Amino acid sequence: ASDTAEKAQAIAAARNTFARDNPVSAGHHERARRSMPGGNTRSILFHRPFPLVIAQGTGSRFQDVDGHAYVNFLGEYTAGLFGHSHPVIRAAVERALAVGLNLSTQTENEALFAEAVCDRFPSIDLVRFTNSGTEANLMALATATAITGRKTVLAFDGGYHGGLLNFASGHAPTNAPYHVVLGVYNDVEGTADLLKRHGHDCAAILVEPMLGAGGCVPAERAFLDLLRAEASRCGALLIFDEVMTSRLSGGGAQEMLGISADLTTLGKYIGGGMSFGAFGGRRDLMERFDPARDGAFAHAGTFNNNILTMSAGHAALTQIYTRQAASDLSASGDRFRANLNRIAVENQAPLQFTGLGSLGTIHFSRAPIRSAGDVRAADQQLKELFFFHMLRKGIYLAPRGMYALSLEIADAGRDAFAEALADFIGEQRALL
Amino acid sequence: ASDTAEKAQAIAAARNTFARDNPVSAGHHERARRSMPGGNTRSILFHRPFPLVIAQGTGSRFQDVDGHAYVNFLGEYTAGLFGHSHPVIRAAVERALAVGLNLSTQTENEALFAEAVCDRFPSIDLVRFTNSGTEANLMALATATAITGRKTVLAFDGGYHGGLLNFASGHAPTNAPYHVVLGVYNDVEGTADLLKRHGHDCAAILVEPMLGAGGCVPAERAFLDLLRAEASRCGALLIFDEVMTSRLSGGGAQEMLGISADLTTLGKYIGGGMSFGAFGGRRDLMERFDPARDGAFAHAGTFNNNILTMSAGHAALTQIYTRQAASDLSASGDRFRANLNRIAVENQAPLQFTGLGSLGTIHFSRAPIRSAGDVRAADQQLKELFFFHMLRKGIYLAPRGMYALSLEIADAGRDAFAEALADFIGEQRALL
Ligand SMILES: *Cc1c(COP(=O)(O)O)cnc(C)c1O
Ligand SMILES: *Cc1c(COP(=O)(O)O)cnc(C)c1O
Repeated sequence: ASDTAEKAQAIAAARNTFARDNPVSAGHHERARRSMPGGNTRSILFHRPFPLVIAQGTGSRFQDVDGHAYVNFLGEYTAGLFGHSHPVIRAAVERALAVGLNLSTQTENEALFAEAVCDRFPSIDLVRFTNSGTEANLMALATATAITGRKTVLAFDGGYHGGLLNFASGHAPTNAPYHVVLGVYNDVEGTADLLKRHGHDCAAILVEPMLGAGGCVPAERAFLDLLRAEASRCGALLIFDEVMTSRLSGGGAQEMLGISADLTTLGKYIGGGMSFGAFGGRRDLMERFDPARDGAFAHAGTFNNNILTMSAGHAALTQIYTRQAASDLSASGDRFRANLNRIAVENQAPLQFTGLGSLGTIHFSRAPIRSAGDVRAADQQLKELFFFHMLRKGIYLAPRGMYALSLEIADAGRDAFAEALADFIGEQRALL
Repeated sequence: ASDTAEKAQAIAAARNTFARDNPVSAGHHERARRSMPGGNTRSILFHRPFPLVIAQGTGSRFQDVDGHAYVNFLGEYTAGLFGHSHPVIRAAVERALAVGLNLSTQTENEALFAEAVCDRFPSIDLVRFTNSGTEANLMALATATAITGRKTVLAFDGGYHGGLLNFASGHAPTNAPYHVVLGVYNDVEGTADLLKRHGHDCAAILVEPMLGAGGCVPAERAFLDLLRAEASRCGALLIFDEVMTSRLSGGGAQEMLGISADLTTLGKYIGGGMSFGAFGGRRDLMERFDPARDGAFAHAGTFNNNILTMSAGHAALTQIYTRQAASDLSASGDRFRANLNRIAVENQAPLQFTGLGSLGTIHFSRAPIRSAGDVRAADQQLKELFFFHMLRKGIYLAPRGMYALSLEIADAGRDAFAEALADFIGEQRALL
């Protein structure tokens, strides 16, 4: 996928149309720049020429400050599973307020939520709550390094484990300075080599069962089988980062695969749209945090047990996104992704959607997408054009071309997405 | 302060009375142990024989599951500034729900909140939001290490900077493996020596202007003057962890001191009781996160800009805890602490309360409390007895003897606290 002047000119024109369409968002951006770096507090939300500012949303719909309406296919990078105004989440928030905020003590609600997590995730015997997936993964590494007394962590290029463990572009100088060795996702022979070299000092292997932010790239069974066998052989803890993949069945990727990680990290939708993360796993590892134990590890955090997350999360798992709901949404998402790919094939379009269940990302290539290198080698210019095209069609998804279907997406939204994809292929024929 | 058998017997009896008083909390604990390590998800909430479970609370009051009522002097370790059911916070939550949850985009609300932070904190030119003080301090270290290209961080024994940077008991194997050198809090000559040895590779000095969790121990001006002069001299970033101290005036400890840190971390009450943290500081440091810049640092995080925190936090700073409110509460807290100390002096009690403004901790010693070593050397057995005594009197504060006055504490609560302290001194005369 080589950059062309024609594609760059098309991007320039699309950015210009977006800018002309959205002068109020542009004004907001100039003001926001005065208080936050680049008017930004979450890097992924920025895109050129400037990001949209949204005024309000209900269900699957939102409206920008210029008055334009969209269907939200982004769904908060998988956290926004309930849409913008779910009545059961609202009711949980109301119940939480009636219990009381900042009670400075435990409530029964945290235990009920923990039970709901333990009931449905087959390798989580005990769990602790954090305030983000970033904290969950940090605590999983804290656990593995403290238990094993080892320092080396095996992770994968393209892997994303939060703001301090971001390997989406390889090593980053802002990452917490764990001794991380990066392998290639899905590369069996290369990873086997790394584990022979490093296994002796390996505290943990940290891996998503599908690269999420890194392109909705499913792990192959052979790759995960290697990690499970070698973690056990060398005495490293296998950590499955299921922050995104947990939604894929009642029991996440582990239920689907019949493979158990030693620790599992969770985040995003499970707190019902409230701040949330969790790390859990084997009883004998997690019991090291029992505060009554001699030599207990400490896991602090002011908002860990906050009543809003405990209430909304329990509702999310037991009242809304039940195990059957997870199966249904994943089957719905599979049919959706298949339809998009069918549209590509029918039109001889050099593009595909990868992913699992209700999660997907477009890639402008028909080569196998198996690692971060494959994702990067696909056409990035067409990817940007696709984002702006979908916006003009009233469809909002990630700038990077990822959707994550919420429970509020229905036939009308799915049809509109499919139609807009067909229109993109037609209108951009010269560039494809 | 030496352990005696008499004091241990008194602790045994107090624990037994607590247990007899609270069989329903005891039942909850046994069940909670099945899903969370030690039935716990936040280490500080555990105490022997078991912790209370709270059923509900409004204002400054709460009720445990056995039906006992208390005045909450803990105030969520300073986060619970608004009490359990503040109507202005409720209204902000309602407004947030009307805007919409998980909108997957920026709203104007994040910019308004950032402006409110920048307006009142005199050294914060630009700010970014995180989901906890733990994340804020981690991002401050990420910033300092990435900008300077250096690895060494100077922090202080007794210092607490979140779940991955906990030095309350010195080094901990679960802390993120930053190269941290620990000094003695308030030790000018010792710290000067460390900075001569380490200043060349010092990325940052990380310090609370008052040890919070570590005993409400004010920093002396000479100590902070050393840190500011030496950070500037060697090119390390001075980071003031104001997660607790920010409440002490309109502009936190920095306004009071007339000393500016290079970066400031914030947390706890500023998000209005919602999940919250922030790091901010000098424009030229923070602009490194402008996503439009060549070589921009990334700062991710799903819930950074969540509408509940943006709304409630803006309300917290502009509608409730204004700069004048901060001055008034700190003066109120000073009068309160002075009254407690007066009661000690009047009764020849070998105890004191240290702190600033509306924050205080009891120490069973009349020696100067200037460092973590002083805190640890004070009588820990009387400290535990004090906690149980206050509970029996319907007064709830931290097991470690810390209070953090909320805006809902009034004359009745303050009088009851003072009375219960006098009663403790009288009833425990044999042990004092
Ligand atoms: C979003 C995400 C995280 C981080 O969670 P925040 O709550 O820190 O965004 C970690 N891992 C994966 C796989 C994620 O997708
Ligand atoms: C509570 C606290 C933190 C951590 O904040 P969480 O939101 O991570 O509890 C960090 N620093 C200080 C000084 C604190 O008091």
